Amino acid sequence: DDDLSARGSEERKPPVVEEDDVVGFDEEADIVINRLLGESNHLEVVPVVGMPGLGKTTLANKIYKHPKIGYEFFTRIWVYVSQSYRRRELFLNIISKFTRNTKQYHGMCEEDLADEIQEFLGKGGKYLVVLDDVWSDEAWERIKIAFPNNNKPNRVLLTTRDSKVAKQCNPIPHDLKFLTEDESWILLEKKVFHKDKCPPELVLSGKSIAKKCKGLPLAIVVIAGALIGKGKTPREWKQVDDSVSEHLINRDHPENCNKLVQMSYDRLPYDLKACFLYCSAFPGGFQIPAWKLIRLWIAEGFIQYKGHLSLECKGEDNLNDLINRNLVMVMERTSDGQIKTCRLHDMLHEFCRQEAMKEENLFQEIKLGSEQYFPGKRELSTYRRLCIHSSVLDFFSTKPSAEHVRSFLSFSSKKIEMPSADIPTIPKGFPLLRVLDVESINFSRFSREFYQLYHLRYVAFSSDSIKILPKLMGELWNIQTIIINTQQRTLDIQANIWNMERLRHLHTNSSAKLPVPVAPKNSKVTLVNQSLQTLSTIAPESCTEEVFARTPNLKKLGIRGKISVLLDNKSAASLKNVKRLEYLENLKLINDSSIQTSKLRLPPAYIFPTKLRKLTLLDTWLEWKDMSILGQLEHLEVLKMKENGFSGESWESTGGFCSLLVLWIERTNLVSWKASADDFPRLKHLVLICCDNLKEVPIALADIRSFQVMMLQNSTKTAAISARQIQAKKDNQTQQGTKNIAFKLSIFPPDL
Amino acid sequence: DDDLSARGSEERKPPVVEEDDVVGFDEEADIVINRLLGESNHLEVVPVVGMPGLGKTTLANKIYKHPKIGYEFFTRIWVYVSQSYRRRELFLNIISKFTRNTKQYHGMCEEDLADEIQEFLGKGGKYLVVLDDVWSDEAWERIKIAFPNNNKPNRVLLTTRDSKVAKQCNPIPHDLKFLTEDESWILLEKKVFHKDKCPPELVLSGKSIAKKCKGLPLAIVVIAGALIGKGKTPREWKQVDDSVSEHLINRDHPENCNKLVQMSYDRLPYDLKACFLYCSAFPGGFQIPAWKLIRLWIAEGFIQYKGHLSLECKGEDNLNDLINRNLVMVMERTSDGQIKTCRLHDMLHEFCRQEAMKEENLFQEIKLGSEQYFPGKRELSTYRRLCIHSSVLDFFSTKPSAEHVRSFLSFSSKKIEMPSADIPTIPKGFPLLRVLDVESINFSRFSREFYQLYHLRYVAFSSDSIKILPKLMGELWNIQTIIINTQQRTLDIQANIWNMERLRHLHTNSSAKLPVPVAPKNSKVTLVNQSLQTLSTIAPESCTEEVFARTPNLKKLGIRGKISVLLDNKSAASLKNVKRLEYLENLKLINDSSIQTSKLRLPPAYIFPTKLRKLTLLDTWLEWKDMSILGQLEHLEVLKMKENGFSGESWESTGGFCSLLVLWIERTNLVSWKASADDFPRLKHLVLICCDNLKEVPIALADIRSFQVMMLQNSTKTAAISARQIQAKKDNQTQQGTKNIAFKLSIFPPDL
Ligand SMILES: O=P(O)(O)O[C@H]1[C@@H](OP(=O)(O)O)[C@@H](OP(=O)(O)O)[C@@H](OP(=O)(O)O)[C@@H](OP(=O)(O)O)[C@@H]1OP(=O)(O)O
Ligand SMILES: O=P(O)(O)O[C@H]1[C@H](OP(=O)(O)O)[C@H](OP(=O)(O)O)[C@@H](OP(=O)(O)O)[C@@H](OP(=O)(O)O)[C@H]1OP(=O)(O)O
Ligand SMILES: Nc1ncnc2c1ncn2[C@@H]1O[C@H](COP(=O)(O)OP(=O)(O)O)[C@@H](O)[C@H]1O
Ligand SMILES: Nc1ncnc2c1ncn2[C@@H]1O[C@H](COP(=O)(O)OP(=O)(O)O)[C@@H](O)[C@H]1O
Repeated sequence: DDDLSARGSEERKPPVVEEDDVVGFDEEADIVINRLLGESNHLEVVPVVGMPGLGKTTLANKIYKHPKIGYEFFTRIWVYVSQSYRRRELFLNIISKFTRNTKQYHGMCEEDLADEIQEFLGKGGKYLVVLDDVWSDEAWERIKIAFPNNNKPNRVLLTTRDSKVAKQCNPIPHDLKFLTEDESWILLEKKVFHKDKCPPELVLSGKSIAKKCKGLPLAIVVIAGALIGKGKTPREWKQVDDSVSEHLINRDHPENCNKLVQMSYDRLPYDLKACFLYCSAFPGGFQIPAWKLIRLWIAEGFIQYKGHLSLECKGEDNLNDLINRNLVMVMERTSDGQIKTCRLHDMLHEFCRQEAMKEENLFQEIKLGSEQYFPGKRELSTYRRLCIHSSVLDFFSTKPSAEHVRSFLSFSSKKIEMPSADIPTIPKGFPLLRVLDVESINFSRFSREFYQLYHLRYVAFSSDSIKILPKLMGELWNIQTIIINTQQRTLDIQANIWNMERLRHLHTNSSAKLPVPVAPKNSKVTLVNQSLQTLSTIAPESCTEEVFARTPNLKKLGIRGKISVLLDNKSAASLKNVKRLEYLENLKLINDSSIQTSKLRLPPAYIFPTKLRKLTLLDTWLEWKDMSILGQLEHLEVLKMKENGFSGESWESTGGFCSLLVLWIERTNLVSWKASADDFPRLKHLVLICCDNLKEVPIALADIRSFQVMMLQNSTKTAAISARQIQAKKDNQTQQGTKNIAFKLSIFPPDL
Repeated sequence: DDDLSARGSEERKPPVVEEDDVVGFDEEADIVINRLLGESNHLEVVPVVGMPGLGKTTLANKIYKHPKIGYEFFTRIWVYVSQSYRRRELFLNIISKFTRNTKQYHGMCEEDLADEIQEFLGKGGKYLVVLDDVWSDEAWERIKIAFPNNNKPNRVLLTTRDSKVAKQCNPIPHDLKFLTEDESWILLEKKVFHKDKCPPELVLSGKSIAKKCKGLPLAIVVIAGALIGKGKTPREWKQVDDSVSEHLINRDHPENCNKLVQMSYDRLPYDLKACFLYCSAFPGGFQIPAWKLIRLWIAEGFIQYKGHLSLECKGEDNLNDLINRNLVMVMERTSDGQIKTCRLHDMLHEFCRQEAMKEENLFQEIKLGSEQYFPGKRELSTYRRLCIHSSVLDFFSTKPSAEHVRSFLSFSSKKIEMPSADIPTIPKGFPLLRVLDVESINFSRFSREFYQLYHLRYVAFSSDSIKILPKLMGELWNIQTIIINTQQRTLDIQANIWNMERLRHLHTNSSAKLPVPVAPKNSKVTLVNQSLQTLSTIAPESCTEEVFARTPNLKKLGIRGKISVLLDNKSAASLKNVKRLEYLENLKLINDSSIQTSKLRLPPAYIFPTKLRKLTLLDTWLEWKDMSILGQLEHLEVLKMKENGFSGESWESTGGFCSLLVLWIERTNLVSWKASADDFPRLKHLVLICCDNLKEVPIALADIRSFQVMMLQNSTKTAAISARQIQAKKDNQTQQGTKNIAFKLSIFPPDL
């Protein structure tokens, strides 16, 4: 008899980078910048202090990516220090950012670990460090031992939310400023309407809203998301106005922000409402892989197929919507421009964890204080999903048991070996499992009970010693996604992939030798699966036309092993088979052999599928003359070569890359590059890493409109000079009135 | 120019059980026993409360062994609950009391583990359980889940030092009373003069001393220890009295007791002073094995060659003196009467640990509060010895590094597996290690660096998968003691045991096949070691005249494998070879085979060594006639058969066991035994386990004067009736007044 919100559903559009500028934060950035290099030849910290959600990390990032900072300091490191940081991993990451080899530093202790960072940071010159979210003095005191004072100016900028810690760091703390009402309205309007200005009738309500928030940017962001969610009518704006007035009666108290979030969370469609709380199953501050979160959504059953739109495409669309609402923060992006990593804001993570734990009983995490004890069987029976990120081996020593647990997730930081006597603890404890993400857990083997988990839907695991997948592994029919990581070079699959009815993905690091696909003699059914979309690394010998036949809709492919077999005339038909797969859009060719036993030549262009959009090559040692073949591809859009992908000293672009957007060349011995503006009409991003041997970059690239961003790392001085000429040329073109997209140039070593 | 305490050193004599009776505590014992059957068909607790060292444990143990308690309750369990108790091990031990095989319980959870105990006590009926040293209320609440409230008259008796927990467990705690002045004097006299009476001259002094102890038995006993250390002269007693009055002005301060202990510690000779404090390296409340502790003293170098006594004998004498002074209390004793296990009292343990860690810097213990962090490299550099009993894997993940560490020992009840990545951590850290006890830690392998560490002197370790000892393991020249535990049935020694000159004792839990002794071709030196004292479990095939020739100082020999190979005279002469050992006290034979493929016959008497005093047979399945040969042996004093070592339905006593003092028979098929008093003149203790078939026990054995203690477990009711007839004859002896120690008969089931 009663119904509300009766309306149709419209389209939601892609999340292109926007509002890259920070509103009004530049003055604070400049005042902070002034205190940098205040006293040469000394190490000092610059505290930044304020309440959560105010914009401290936005300022820190704006400074860290400022031009003057990059020019002044050759070395710069960004490190995250959470509430629950760990020092050894932090030092490993710091050392890794500089070093190239991982083995040397692993056997060392944290003090000898700090000494290497000391020398590394000291040698170059001036260095600027950034510390995010430091909670206690002891954290800073323990961390700082790594930072050396090498008689030259070196600075560190740290952000914290408590006044006492900042007092201890420096006698005088820097205190951030709340936005003025005009700035509040400007930010709200820019976020809600993007380029377009606010309609006159909506202006009066928008001004009142901006004013209530009090100038805390996070509240303005959340309210803007809610406003775009609702739709634009004067009545709707009045309706949001009345509520925001109530919520913003007290502006400084914490819970108010939570209430605002609740508002934004209420309007969310019920499909996205579970996806949004699921993101908070991960640890606070964790960087979520986009593909792994979207796959964990389909297996949970949060995503429901509705017509033609694919489950994975739909899930990516959901993530784009969540980002657009400003609920999810986009940490990184791919070369394609698509999202790569994401995380939730601290306050939003708290809200989501509390809601999912208490109101909805979606999952529970087992976090133990020292006095506390691990729960017993009775309580665990009530749980539906588990999540253990802290000590889990101690949890499994208890020999837990729970029949009503369907999922288990463990996003540990380290990798933990499972004792041989505890391997059966997982299956026997949880025989009704649906998802099992234990990649941070290393399995020496699998007990027999792993093959009776008939309800398993997604599995990800890591095993150092695994070399053979038993036939029994193919018994389970429910699994839709599998991800495998193994240190062993060769993986032999004995489970029959083709009978498996559900799997929509397969992904491995090692090479995979598929069992030959044979139709049963007595069965009418044919083992063709429409659901499969990838085989990340199949062995070259397994690229037989039958195997390609079994996979109709693979939207991606990848081969690891010897590329010569497919390139060789005897087995050239093997590579020619790739023409069969129509859907292909992403092809990766990795080579592991370290001996250049012969030269390699690409077969003609028509062999490659028509849609191929992204291509990556590693250690193939191909001649730069073959680039014409890859140019003949009409759709190919991102091209990456790494670890000497193309070998040769002279390359002359011959055109063909009509629809290309990104070039990525890494660790090649090219010396002379020749090209014209018509070679790459549509290039946007250009990456050149460790090209220690190339004399010059074609100035013709300066004449191309799509060319937006350029990056050079560990390159020759002449290359940097040519890049600086290109920058000047594009600045002149933009100054000449042409509607040319803005040009940015970064040289990783600024002195090049 | 100044000297003091000039005197000669006199003998110290063995610590035989003495003052088994407790002074003036029978009142509380009968009060607690008066709570017996207070309200039938219900579960309740009896709290005992006081200050540390008052006598709560003594009173509880006196009640537990009381005849009335044993009669009323068939099932009785001792349980120790320290401050650092863990629930899971407690349940397993409780179940181990009832059932022989506990493998089914290992895969279970703690709640089902409690259910099994509850069913077991349901079978039992009336039951009294004792809990010692309960610190917190939550401890009692968590533990009590195991005890079934099945509407039976069952009791819990809990001892605690805190009033709050006692009152919460029961609103009427039993407040223990302080010993009176007369009882104080009598207790002091007993502890000092044992069965001898106090000389009149000292009497007054002792009385004063007793009155100054305030009725705290711990103070009285430690003071008696100090007095026995000083001597028995009036000046010594007066000095002790003055010092006691000096150090015990106050009452409620626990540190006063510590001061008293300090007074005893100062007089202890400098040699014993290292031991006394070393004993505290073990975890608080740990049940220290005697052989392990003594050999640790040997390896560390505290026990140095002085005189002619073997190092092991000197260590055993040291432990006996420590016990005599009442610093170390005796937990268990062997059948022959030697000490088996020991521990240190809580207050004395605290005193020793504080002194060792703070003043002498003998070692350091790493116990971490949750907020706390594991020490850094600088701090660890100043440590000479380490001991980790808490989480050690977390410590090793930090990759510690200290070059001045000479010992690393970790004692625990639960074994832990070492990750492969962590395996190299120990060797790199301690290239100068003098001793290593990682028996709780389990190694699948050892890193190559492990076999290089030449400083090691004692090694104890456990490995589940080890099957072969590599030749490199023989390189290490310093090791004096080795102890190995392996689950594998067969151990292959490839290190040249004879080349190694340092080793004094080798002990194993699995058959070891010795590399055949080879005399070096080019070396004048003979590979004969006088230091070696035993090979606990060698393979039968290893028994050879040459191997025995190598070792002339073996007091103990034990063999595990096929006994038939040696026993047959046609092939080889191994059991004839064992004759060539001048002095062999302990000989053990264990048969792996479960089939009587060949009947086994004992070689003649002249083959056995002259002095054999302890002999153990397991599954040998010899015939009762062969008893005569064992009877022909002259000096035999302890004899044990277990697991059907001697099988047959009829045994007629030949006689001649002139010197036998103890006879242990377990798992025998005998039904009838004929004996006369002259057959076993010197019997002291007789033990019968799980003899569900024997018809009767001989009446003549009751005529043996030396016969003191006899116990029957899981025996026939008719056997128990004959045993009660023997006990009635012993009561008749007591009525007569024969100068034979009073005889007590204990049966595991009272109803038998
Ligand atoms: O799948 P692609 O379109 O080919 O992108 C790949 C992929 O990352 P994403 O799937 O998240 O985009 C790689 O990871 P995997 O496919 O193996 O899982 C990743 O790293 P690896 O090639 O080492 O595996 C690589 O990034 P990078 O070039 O830094 O190595 C690159 O992602 P990007 O296009 O963002 O670089
Ligand atoms: O050495 P003890 O402390 O006296 O223990 C002895 C025996 O040793 P002995 O034959 O030298 O007396 C065994 O101890 P170890 O040989 O391993 O050192 C052990 O028997 P198992 O090792 O075969 O189990 C044990 O057995 P239990 O205590 O169960 O009777 C037995 O104890 P007793 O001292 O009472 O004879
Ligand atoms: N001046 C601003 N303009 C645009 N967005 C802002 C501004 N200040 C803050 N934000 C947004 O508010 C959110 C929370 O701010 P954040 O950077 O986390 O500050 P803090 O770390 O101090 O809470 C961020 O996602 C950021 O995008
Ligand atoms: N009547 C007695 N009361 C208490 N302790 C006694 C008595 N007689 C001897 N002792 C000594 O007390 C020691 C153990 O008891 P103690 O630790 O003092 O009490 P509790 O363990 O209950 O605190 C034994 O070594 C024993 O020698």
